[PDB]
Amino acid sequence: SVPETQVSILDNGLRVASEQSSHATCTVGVWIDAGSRYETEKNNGAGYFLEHLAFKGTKNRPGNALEKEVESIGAHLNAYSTREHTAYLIKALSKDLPKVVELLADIVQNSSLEDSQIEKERDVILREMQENDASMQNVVFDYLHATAFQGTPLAQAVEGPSENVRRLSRTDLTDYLNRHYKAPRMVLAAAGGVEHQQLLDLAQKHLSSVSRPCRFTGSEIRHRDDALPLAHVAIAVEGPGWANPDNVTLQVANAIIGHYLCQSFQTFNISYSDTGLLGAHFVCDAMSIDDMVFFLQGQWMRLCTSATESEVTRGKNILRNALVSHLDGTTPVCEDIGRSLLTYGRRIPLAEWESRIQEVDAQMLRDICSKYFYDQCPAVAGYGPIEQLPDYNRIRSGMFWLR
Amino acid sequence: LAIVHLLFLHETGSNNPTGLNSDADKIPFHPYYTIKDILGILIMFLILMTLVLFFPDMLGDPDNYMPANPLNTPPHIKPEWYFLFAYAILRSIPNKLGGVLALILSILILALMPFLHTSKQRSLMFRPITQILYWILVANLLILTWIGGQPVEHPFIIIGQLASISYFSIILILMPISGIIEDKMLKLY
Ligand code: HEM
Repeated sequence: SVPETQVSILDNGLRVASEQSSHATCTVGVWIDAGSRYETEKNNGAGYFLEHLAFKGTKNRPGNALEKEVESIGAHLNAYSTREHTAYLIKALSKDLPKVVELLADIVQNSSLEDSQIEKERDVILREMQENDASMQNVVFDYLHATAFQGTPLAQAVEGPSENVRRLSRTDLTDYLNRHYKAPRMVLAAAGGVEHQQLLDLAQKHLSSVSRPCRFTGSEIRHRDDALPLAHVAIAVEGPGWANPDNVTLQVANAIIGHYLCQSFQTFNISYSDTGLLGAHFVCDAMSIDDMVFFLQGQWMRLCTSATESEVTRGKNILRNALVSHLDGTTPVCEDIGRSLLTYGRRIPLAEWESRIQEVDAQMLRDICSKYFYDQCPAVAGYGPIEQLPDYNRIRSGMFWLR
Repeated sequence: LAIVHLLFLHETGSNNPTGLNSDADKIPFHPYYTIKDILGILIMFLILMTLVLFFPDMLGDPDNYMPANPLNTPPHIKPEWYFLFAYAILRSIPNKLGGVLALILSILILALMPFLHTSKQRSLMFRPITQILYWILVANLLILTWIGGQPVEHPFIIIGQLASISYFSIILILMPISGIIEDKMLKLY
């Protein structure tokens, strides 16, 4: 009896979905199908820099008076950008539902990009990037994306290269804004104490104006810097995509893999439009580097060859307990709702997820794992003291067993 | 002794043709220098089987197909070709003992070789004068191999005497002096 997420797309193309909950606090967001994948290397940081500029004032609400409004009701304002999606979300009370929607309308259209601000946000972005290098796992995952999707718009980062950041102007931004902010590529998602008819009327009142070959590459990239205390290594293979159901099975396998040797093991299934990265990013000391790998590759081949029913049942329980991702909290659900409408075109209910989980057994798990892991060329990204990290022949030979 | 040879080497690792410290660029051996050794084994087997199955007597002597006659001496006595360089040296020195000693030194001069290195560069990749001296050394080693074959008569003898003098003078004298000159050219000496 999962609460349905009623959806009401506009003629402009603005899908308006919402799910009501007891919480008297509601989270409302706008999702846009626009990321670094839609950028063409001349505007590689346009989405990030617009995400910085989007809260610095609009035409109707000039400057900090705008954020004074979102202080006045005590609401929280957040935004994020990925390689495929951009989100602007507000967590507020239920009774403040209209003005929040109106605020979101300004943020998506009628936004004002001040030239003064552009220089200030350039120094912010430039500096952050100049210090972003500090976060290793971000460096390793960016390296993995670059070496796995070389020559494609999926290699380039969300932030872009410092070059573009410095070389960006209002008009360029205006373009990205006027090009990738179309109404049919937009979802107004609401979760929590909201009524769907009131939210649909508010979307009709404001926001009714919005205008109406991906390739994986196996490659060894190695950023060696021996002064760092720890090494971060990510190994991935090509993922299926958003719409392919065996993702669910792969999620179970990821669960079964879990994390057993050197510290900081983990597993990811990053999905983009009919592509993705499925793999693991461990981080460790000089010696463990290899074994962990060796360790890690063995587990993958075990999931390709010797999966039993007990670990499959454990992975199914871990995945179901992971449906808590949906939970009931306004934010997470809203977020989930946001993607559902952008990626699948519909909100998949938790009962359908439970059905797709319970149809997974050990035989189809090792079949799908052999389809996606066995004898595949991986993408490897290492950063730190990575001399004992094995080169591409040893990893590629560890991607299969002679028995 | 080859096992001891391999041990005394792994303690230090193999050298590279540039002669520099290759610690920044090292790779595994299983997939990179194993298939390379397998290919070299295949090529060496090709040369060995075309030596056996097609020209089985181009390197041996025909007179070894006669039985050993103590009464009959052959008109010309040789060892097999790889002893020739030494044979030449032995024949060159007039004194019997001298010949034996020089002969031994011929092989031993090599052992003496690590104490004659006077250059600040390990390899000859960046050392052209000592490269020229090295190829002259290979040249008169081939000359000594030829002379051994030739019988005792003019002018094979003189060549043998010179070739031996040039061999010992290039290994003993000319290469360290050339290495000093090469260090002087790079503003090192
Ligand atoms: C019984 C005959 C010999 C065999 C089978 C033999 C075999 C080998 C092998 C397998 C290696 C390592 C791979 C390579 O060759 O590069 C090697 C290295 C070496 N051998 Fe020998 N060897 C022999 C005689 C000699 C002799 C007589 C010397 C000295 C004159 C010598 C000096 C070396 C040196 C210096 C290395 C290290 C080469 C480098 O890494 O640059 N070996 N040997």
